[PDB]
Amino acid sequence: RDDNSYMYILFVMFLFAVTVGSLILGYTRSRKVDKRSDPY
Amino acid sequence: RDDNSYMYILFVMFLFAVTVGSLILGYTRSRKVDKRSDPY
Amino acid sequence: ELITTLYIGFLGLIFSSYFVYLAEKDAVNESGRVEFGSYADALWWGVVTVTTIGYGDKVPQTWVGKTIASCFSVFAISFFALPAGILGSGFAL
Amino acid sequence: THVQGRVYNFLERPTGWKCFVYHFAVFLIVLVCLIFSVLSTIEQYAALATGTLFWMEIVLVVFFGTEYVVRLWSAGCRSKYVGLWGRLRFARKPISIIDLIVVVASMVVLCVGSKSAIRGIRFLQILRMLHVDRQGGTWRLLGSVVFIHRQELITTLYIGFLGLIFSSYFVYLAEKDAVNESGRVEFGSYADALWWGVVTVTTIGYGDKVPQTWVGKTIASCFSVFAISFFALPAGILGSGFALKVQQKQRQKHFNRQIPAAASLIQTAWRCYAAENPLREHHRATIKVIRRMQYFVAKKKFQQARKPYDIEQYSQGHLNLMVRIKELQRR
Amino acid sequence: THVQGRVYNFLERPTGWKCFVYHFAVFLIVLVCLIFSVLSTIEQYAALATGTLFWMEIVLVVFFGTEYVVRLWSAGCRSKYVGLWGRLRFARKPISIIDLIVVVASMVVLCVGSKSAIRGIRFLQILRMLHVDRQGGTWRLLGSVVFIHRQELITTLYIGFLGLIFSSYFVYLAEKDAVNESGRVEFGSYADALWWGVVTVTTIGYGDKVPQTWVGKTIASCFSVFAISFFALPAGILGSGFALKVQQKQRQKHFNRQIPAAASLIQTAWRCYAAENPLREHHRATIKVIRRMQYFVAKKKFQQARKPYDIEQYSQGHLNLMVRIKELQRR
Amino acid sequence: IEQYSQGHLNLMVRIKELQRR
Amino acid sequence: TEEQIAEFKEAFSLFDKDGDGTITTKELGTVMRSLGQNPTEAELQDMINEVDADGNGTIDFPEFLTMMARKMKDTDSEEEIREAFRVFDKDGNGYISAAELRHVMTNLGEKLTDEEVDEMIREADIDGDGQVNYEEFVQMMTAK
Ligand SMILES: [Ca+2]
Ligand SMILES: [Ca+2]
Repeated sequence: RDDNSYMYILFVMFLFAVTVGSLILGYTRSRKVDKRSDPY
Repeated sequence: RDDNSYMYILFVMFLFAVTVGSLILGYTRSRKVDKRSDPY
Repeated sequence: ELITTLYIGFLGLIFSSYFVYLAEKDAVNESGRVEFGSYADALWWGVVTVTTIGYGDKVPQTWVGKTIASCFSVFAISFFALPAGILGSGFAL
Repeated sequence: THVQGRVYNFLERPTGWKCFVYHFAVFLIVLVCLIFSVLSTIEQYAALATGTLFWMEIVLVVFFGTEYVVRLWSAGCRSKYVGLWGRLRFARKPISIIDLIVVVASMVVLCVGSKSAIRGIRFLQILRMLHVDRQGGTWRLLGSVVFIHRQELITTLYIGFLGLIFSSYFVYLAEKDAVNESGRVEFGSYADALWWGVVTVTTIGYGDKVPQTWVGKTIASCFSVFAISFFALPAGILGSGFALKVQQKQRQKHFNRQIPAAASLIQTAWRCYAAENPLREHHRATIKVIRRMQYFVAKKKFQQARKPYDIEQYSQGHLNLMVRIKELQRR
Repeated sequence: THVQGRVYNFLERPTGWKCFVYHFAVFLIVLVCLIFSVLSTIEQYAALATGTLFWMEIVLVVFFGTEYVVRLWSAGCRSKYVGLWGRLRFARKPISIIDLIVVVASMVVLCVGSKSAIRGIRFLQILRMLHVDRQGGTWRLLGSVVFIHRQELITTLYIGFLGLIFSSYFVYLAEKDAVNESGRVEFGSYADALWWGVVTVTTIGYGDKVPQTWVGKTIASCFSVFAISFFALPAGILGSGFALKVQQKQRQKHFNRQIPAAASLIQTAWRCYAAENPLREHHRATIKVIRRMQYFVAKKKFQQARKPYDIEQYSQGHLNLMVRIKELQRR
Repeated sequence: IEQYSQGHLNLMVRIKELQRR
Repeated sequence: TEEQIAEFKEAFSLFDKDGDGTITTKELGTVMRSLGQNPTEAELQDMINEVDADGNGTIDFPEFLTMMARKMKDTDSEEEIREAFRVFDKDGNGYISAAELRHVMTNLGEKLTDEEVDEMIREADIDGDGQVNYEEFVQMMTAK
């Protein structure tokens, strides 16, 4: 019986959106994007 | 049948009280509580 | 580190194996018996699923309890699998 | 102030052999009052939980209702907050926000049940385990080891949750209409196939849902190996991270010991040189004894401040290097 | 060019507090449009997924069909590719090959269903999770940690798969003809005994197939211990490998900070010496103020470029060694 | 694993410049 | 030092365009812009953040005199400039060629003019070889 079965798809996509929402914040808050300027 | 079913709640709260009784002994036997006196 | 992770894991086991019992206090199996009858049944389940045994005698049937089992599964399987790595460094050192 | 500054060391951040007896034999009162509160739901041991347990709960909330006010009144011995308006930021400390919720909510539940009622006592009796572990010294470790290792944890949880979202959909496409050995269909919806994904990605393996069609068993095999690795990763990650932070506290805790014993030598050696000028003569005849006497005690304390290191054999990269510079320096 | 060079920083490799709001509240539109797309297969919540979900999908493919063309037109601000023929190698970037497949295939499926049809929307709605994580900064970590550790991974997968191929054949020879407690035969073929091998070598233990004959239980015991170790190995291997690569990026990211602050000191000290020769006199009376003024700012920046290291207590092998050479050097 | 000079960064140079004096 | 401690205070309050005892950090962003610099306000607030050790922003030389009373030539600021060469050193010895010194001079930090960086390595490459040694430069920076 699927009584509260929306809760599981509410939960797992939430815990995936959290682990994505710290991966886009981890590149928004990045400092520079210079590809080849490090060893020069 | 819950014949000796007090033993499980006797056991798990015992193994939680052990792991708490080494966390309060770990701060009772601490040496000092000076918050900001380390790098000065 | 051992006292820390056993305290966190046993706190997660004491807490989240009570919400399953509140979500599964009156619900029958596929074979006519009730799994989570008492708190001790739900705690046997907590120890069993916190150490990743998964016997299969007690699985939460209501769809509220499966979500709590998922959350507590990941977030306490990590803290109970910790001391293997800790003592593995400590024996080779 | 001495009638109040000692209580702040007796209740919060406590120290001394009787503070353990206070703050542990309160916890061994909460524990018995929880075991007896939760041996009532066994339906055969329920006779033990009589009304004296309820009155032992109301005297417990009587005890905590003045314990919180004692710790509130004994809070003004702090430089961070003073008086009465300052002490509100003492009640921002989340262990105190937890404690206030505990005492007032348990009091409110006990009032309405005395004029599903007894069920609310179980949650607000489980919550009193958390408030006797003072100082938050455990969660500060974990909340910093997770923050140091945010990159690898976010990476492996993203890869594991992507494998769980993807490959627990192919099983549902392979097992949408197939019955069990007992006449029911296991993978009825997507949520059943995802319950399966979480369960088999953390290696539980309950056994309620096993894929029956031979297409789904192959996908279960592939996703089993290639995501059990990425979900077993954070155990090793936090296992390194916990044993590397306590060794980073046993560096600075030894460096906090080294400094007052590297002060007690220089401040005493200047005293030992100041023998020229601090009947006023025979009083100076005695101080030359004590300025040479305590200097040797300070000398012993400084050599006991660096020679016991801690994992005390960490000179195994620089064995001869500490001497091979000094003997060169003497030439 | 300024009407196009800013869009390339707004869509790809984005930065700034509103780029998070753009690239996250697009992902929080894909997520709701997936949850509502997959709450339709529950057979009891299927009434929620009405045709407005389909039109919210066609306006979504309308949005992405111009999003891809905006990112294509804003690609000419790159030295790697220019114009129109050069921009084809921008479409070799596999996140863009994934995105093009997503937008065109979802458009094609929506066209034929508007003149198993709705089932294809689920896969091409799961695929839109991958294309909003830009830059591929997660897979570049894993594809290099696996490549650094190729030897140990190939070794333990070879040993574990050899133990699985070997010892899940002896179980089938020990259990080829034996019935369950319920009248069926578990290990009927080799594939059943191998499903068992993968399942018990990764410590799932579903419980559908347990060897019943007492010869097979011994082999299951032996192969259980001696291959559970070799399949639990890569968790620890990649756990070291992930925490060792982020520390190898926080070396070079600090070394990229040290160089312009080790340039701003020398280039300013030469300016501070060039006070002799850069009414033309009182204009030179003011520059001696500023060449001494900004030199101290550069001096503060250089000492802030080396003293904050990062795991900042890494001087614990060379505590006295950085000073014991310099005091020797002063003599 | 090519960044293993992170304990002896200045130590390979701080002996040689002393040796030149 | 007795001959410079008087006329320096005429240039000290010269940025405020008045007679007040003020270093005029708010007016320094106009004075340096009139000189031809025009910095941002973030670097302008960073100037008196470490230049003025008092902390206000405009001073009657407690540290504006101490900025003058810091010669930057003794052994307390002669090793810190010598460490700046050591970030660029490859294979020891202070190998730095004229091409590499021109590469690092015109590219990073606060860049010099080409008429400055072209003749900067001239007195440090008197032998004409591919090694502008740091000791030949800090000897020229010994009077800096
Ligand atoms: Ca002023
Ligand atoms: Ca001031």
